[PDB]
Amino acid sequence: SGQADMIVAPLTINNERAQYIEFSKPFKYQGLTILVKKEIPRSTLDSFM
Amino acid sequence: AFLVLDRPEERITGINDPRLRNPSDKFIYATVKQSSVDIYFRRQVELSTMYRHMEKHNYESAAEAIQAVRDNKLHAFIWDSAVLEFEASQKCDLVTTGELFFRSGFGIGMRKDSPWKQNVSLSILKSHENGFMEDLDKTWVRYQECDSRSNAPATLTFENMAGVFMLVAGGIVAGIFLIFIEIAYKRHK
Amino acid sequence: QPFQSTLWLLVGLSVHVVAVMLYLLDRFSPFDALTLSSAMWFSWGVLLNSGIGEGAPRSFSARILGMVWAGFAMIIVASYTANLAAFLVLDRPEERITGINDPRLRNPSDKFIYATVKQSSVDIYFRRQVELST
Amino acid sequence: FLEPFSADVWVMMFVMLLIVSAVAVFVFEYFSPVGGPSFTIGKAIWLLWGLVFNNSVPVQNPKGTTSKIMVSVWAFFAVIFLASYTANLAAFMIQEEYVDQVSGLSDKKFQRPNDFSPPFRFGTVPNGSTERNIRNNYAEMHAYMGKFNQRGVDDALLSLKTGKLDAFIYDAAVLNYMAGRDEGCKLVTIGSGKVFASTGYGIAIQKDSGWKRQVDLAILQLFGDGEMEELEALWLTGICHNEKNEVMSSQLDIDNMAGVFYMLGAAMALSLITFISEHLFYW
Amino acid sequence: FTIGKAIWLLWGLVFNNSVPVQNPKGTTSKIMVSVWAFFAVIFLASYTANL
Amino acid sequence: VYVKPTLSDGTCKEEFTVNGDPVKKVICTGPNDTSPGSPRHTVPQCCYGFCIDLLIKLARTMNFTYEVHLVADGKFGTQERVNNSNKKEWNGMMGELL
Ligand SMILES: CCCCCCCC/C=C/CCCCCCCC(=O)O[C@@H](COC(=O)CCCCCCCCCCCCCCC)COP(=O)([O-])OCC[N+](C)(C)C
Ligand SMILES: CCCCCCCC/C=C/CCCCCCCC(=O)O[C@@H](COC(=O)CCCCCCCCCCCCCCC)COP(=O)([O-])OCC[N+](C)(C)C
Ligand SMILES: CCCCCCCC/C=C/CCCCCCCC(=O)O[C@@H](COC(=O)CCCCCCCCCCCCCCC)COP(=O)([O-])OCC[N+](C)(C)C
Ligand SMILES: CCCCCCCC/C=C/CCCCCCCC(=O)O[C@@H](COC(=O)CCCCCCCCCCCCCCC)COP(=O)([O-])OCC[N+](C)(C)C
Ligand SMILES: CCCCCCCC/C=C/CCCCCCCC(=O)O[C@@H](COC(=O)CCCCCCCCCCCCCCC)COP(=O)([O-])OCC[N+](C)(C)C
Ligand SMILES: CC(C)[C@@H](O)CC[C@@H](C)[C@H]1CC[C@H]2[C@@H]3CC=C4C[C@@H](O)CC[C@]4(C)[C@H]3CC[C@]12C
Repeated sequence: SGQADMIVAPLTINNERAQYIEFSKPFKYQGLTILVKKEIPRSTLDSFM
Repeated sequence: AFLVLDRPEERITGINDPRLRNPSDKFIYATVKQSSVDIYFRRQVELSTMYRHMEKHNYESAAEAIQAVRDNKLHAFIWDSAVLEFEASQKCDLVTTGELFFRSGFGIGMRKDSPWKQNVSLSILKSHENGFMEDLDKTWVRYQECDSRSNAPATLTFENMAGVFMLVAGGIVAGIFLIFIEIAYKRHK
Repeated sequence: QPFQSTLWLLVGLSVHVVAVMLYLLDRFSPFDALTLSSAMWFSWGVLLNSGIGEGAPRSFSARILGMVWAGFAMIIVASYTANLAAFLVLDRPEERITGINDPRLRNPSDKFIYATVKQSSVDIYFRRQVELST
Repeated sequence: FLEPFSADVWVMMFVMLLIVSAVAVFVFEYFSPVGGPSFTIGKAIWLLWGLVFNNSVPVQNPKGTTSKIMVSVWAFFAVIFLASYTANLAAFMIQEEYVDQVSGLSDKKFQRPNDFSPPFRFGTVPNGSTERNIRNNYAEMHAYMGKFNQRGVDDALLSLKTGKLDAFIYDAAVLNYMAGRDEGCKLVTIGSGKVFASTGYGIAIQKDSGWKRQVDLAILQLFGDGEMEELEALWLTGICHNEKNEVMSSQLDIDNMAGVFYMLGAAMALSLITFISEHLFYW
Repeated sequence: FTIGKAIWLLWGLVFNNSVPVQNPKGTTSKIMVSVWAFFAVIFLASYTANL
Repeated sequence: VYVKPTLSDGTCKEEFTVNGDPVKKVICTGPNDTSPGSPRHTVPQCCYGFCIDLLIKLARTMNFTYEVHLVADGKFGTQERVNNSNKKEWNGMMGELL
């Protein structure tokens, strides 16, 4: 819409977006992951018995 | 055997994991609204059941959704590895699980009529070969903060071995109540 | 196996270094004193966990080195046991082959030879499939 | 060896529990009618503390009945402590992870190979993009790899196995495939996939042609449809990409056990500090 | 130092030396006990590790 | 289905299972101990196993009598190429049943 002459952001290269705008060569190669929670180790040993 | 086999719960394995491919209300996963992840799941007919379970929980930002996982209000967050792997490196209560899917890089968008498109790409390829973009990786992405996440063993701590400390303490007190028996026994005998 | 040849030597050569100082610190203390042979029996007996050698160090200094060497020998044996268990637990075989998906079988190599019975259902299962033409 | 037993436990075991036991044993004996030289606090310590270390040392047990019971209680602690030291030590070494040898192209082994051990032997297949990058950026490195130039990936992998080389610099995609397909999983890529000068594989369409946009759009459709995720498993995966392949056995060397020699090497130092100090008390 | 003392001594060494024993007095008779006490260290380490 | 040569008298060698019940055997008439690549010769043999013990049950329950003979070809069954005639023919058991 003319509000910006460029997009400098983590904007992934897509098929739909490529039809309307021209992406540069990627400056960062990556993919999609899943983020989940973590636990600190405890050894879960109740006692010496 | 206990210490070696004392392993915690295994996490998700990826999109192919049956836990989220056929979801349940007790396990909620979502992404950022109006992003590339949305049009990835939208255009994929096979990943249709995943979309609706994500639609109602879809967040408005990546910072909000990451905080939800820290707040236990979200159990999974599908997002760019280059960003999630930064949060996992910094925050020691989050871990990225699964294999990369939809390997599409980050690009500098411009309009199709732009005169800079040729020079922008060349100025990015040059920065890749010159090692400039590895500097920007070092100062911004490569921190690693705390220790790496793996199946590493847990050092035995006080909470584990506290019964054997009080047993020795209890044996000191019992001896105090047993020295009197020894002294009295000699007098009796 | 748990150690290597050099670590066997250094542990063995460390007995005779500790034995000598146990003798020298005890002999030249300012305040029964450990003879040279009795110091050797101490260093070896502590390492081998035999009862041979009834003479502990006398001087205050020779009881520090005489007692670290008892803790050093504890860790040497505890490491041998632990590195034996790691070897025995982790002594994996050459693994095996999964179903018809692994690259070891999905694309052939000259050394590898896999085959079925001629003119059977297996023959007209692989022949019928178009992905399993290689 | 220090990995089990968080440092609070060691201090509680042998600074607090050992002293309080020794002073109690030495006081349990003091009041015993029965209680050979006299039992002292330097004999309770030498006894209570050789018990922890598998009793191998000579000792001097007490003579009182309640003094022997406390020593027996401690000798039960010494059984539990030593059993749980070895068990966690074995656990700490059964589930260990592989530590690499080279940080990357910025390592001193590459930039300055001569002023090191017997010189590093790294080389690359010439007439390619990898040789071009090394020619421009690492100009001093490039002249060093001229004597170790190979003829192909297949030949270069052979020299790594025999020992003629110890580092092959090449494309990530080819090297990752070779590592996965390798027999024995004895060829690895440093960084667990670290890539320098990150570029991709393209289709070199003719300059200023109308097909570039359509090919770009067609490729990006494969990513969205997941077609490119299927080709990686069909064509590029290997058998060495499985997990649990980074946990193996290891002979203990001097380097792994140099920590247990420094404490012994510091005992010799500390003993000589006390040995000199005692002479400074006789004056 | 009879043959019933050597047997009691060599058995106890195999079993972590916890038992009272009666060591010999000859110099060459203590090298053998030390050689055996090295075997007893290897056996017990090998028993526990495989266990 | 096991195939063992018959005894000298022409009948089947007598044997029993671990439980004590006798192994049920039938007389096959397949090719000799040598492969069918040898000159054609069908000698009687002894057959027993899962399928024969199941066949005897079928024969008893549905009241039919049977004569067993091993495949002359030695194959299981597939559709192959005739000698340059653009036709497909079965072989083995499938080509014997049809
Ligand atoms: C698995 C979980 C538990 C672990 C078990 C621990 C195992 C370690 C325990 C070891 C203790 C046992 C050692 C030997 C026992 C005595 C034997 C003996 O000789 O008898 C003696 C009598 O002695 C008595 O009558 C005292 C009996 C009470 C012992 C209480 C021990 C408390 C331990 C628990 C405290 C912790 C409390 C914990 C609280 C949380 C006689 O001997 P004597 O000397 O000939 O007597 C005459 C003297 N005279 C001849 C010189 C004249
Ligand atoms: C846990 C309880 C603790 C107990 C600890 C007690 C330990 C005290 C014992 C210390 C002695 C140390 C002996 C080890 C020497 C091995 C040499 C060798 O050839 O090694 C090879 C392996 O090949 C072998 O395995 C060879 C086997 C040799 C048998 C040695 C038994 C000694 C018996 C009598 C012992 C009498 C001892 C003294 C008694 C008065 C390889 O060697 P390398 O180093 O890899 O080669 C490097 C290459 N280079 C050379 C070209 C550079
Ligand atoms: C600080 C740095 C130190 C570095 C280490 C220095 C080396 C350490 C070595 C030191 C030994 C040097 C011996 C010199 C004196 C011998 C003569 C003597 O008087 O014998 C006496 C003592 O003799 C011993 O104690 C001999 C010990 C040697 C046996 C070692 C076994 C392993 C060999 C491993 C081979 C080499 C392995 C590697 C070694 C490097 C014996 O006789 P006696 O006791 O008089 O008998 C009568 C008793 N009476 C007096 C009560 C009546
Ligand atoms: C994994 C761990 C490995 C081993 C760890 C280290 C092992 C070191 C352990 C050694 C313990 C055995 C030696 C004791 C000798 C004492 C003799 C003495 O004169 O006693 C005196 C008492 O005073 C003492 O008992 C002082 C003991 C100081 C121990 C050293 C502290 C730091 C240890 C760590 C530094 C090492 C740093 C480097 C290594 C880390 C007096 O003697 P007495 O007979 O009582 O006479 C008085 C009579 N009365 C009581 C009636 C008044
Ligand atoms: C891994 C699991 C645990 C295994 C543990 C097994 C432990 C078993 C081991 C036990 C050994 C402990 C000592 C035994 C007794 C010796 C005392 C004795 O009489 O000595 C005498 C000598 O004696 C002899 O001459 C013969 C000694 C034979 C010992 C019998 C062992 C039977 C093993 C059966 C195994 C059964 C196993 C059953 C298992 C359910 C001393 O006689 P003297 O008059 O003073 O002097 C005479 C002089 N002269 C001899 C020089 C001429
Ligand atoms: C009072 C005297 C009679 C002695 O008992 C006195 C023995 C005592 C000085 C020793 C004994 C063991 C030592 C610890 C061993 C390991 C570690 C782990 C390391 O990461 C930090 C240091 C720490 C906790 C040691 C501290 C000293 C320690 C408790």
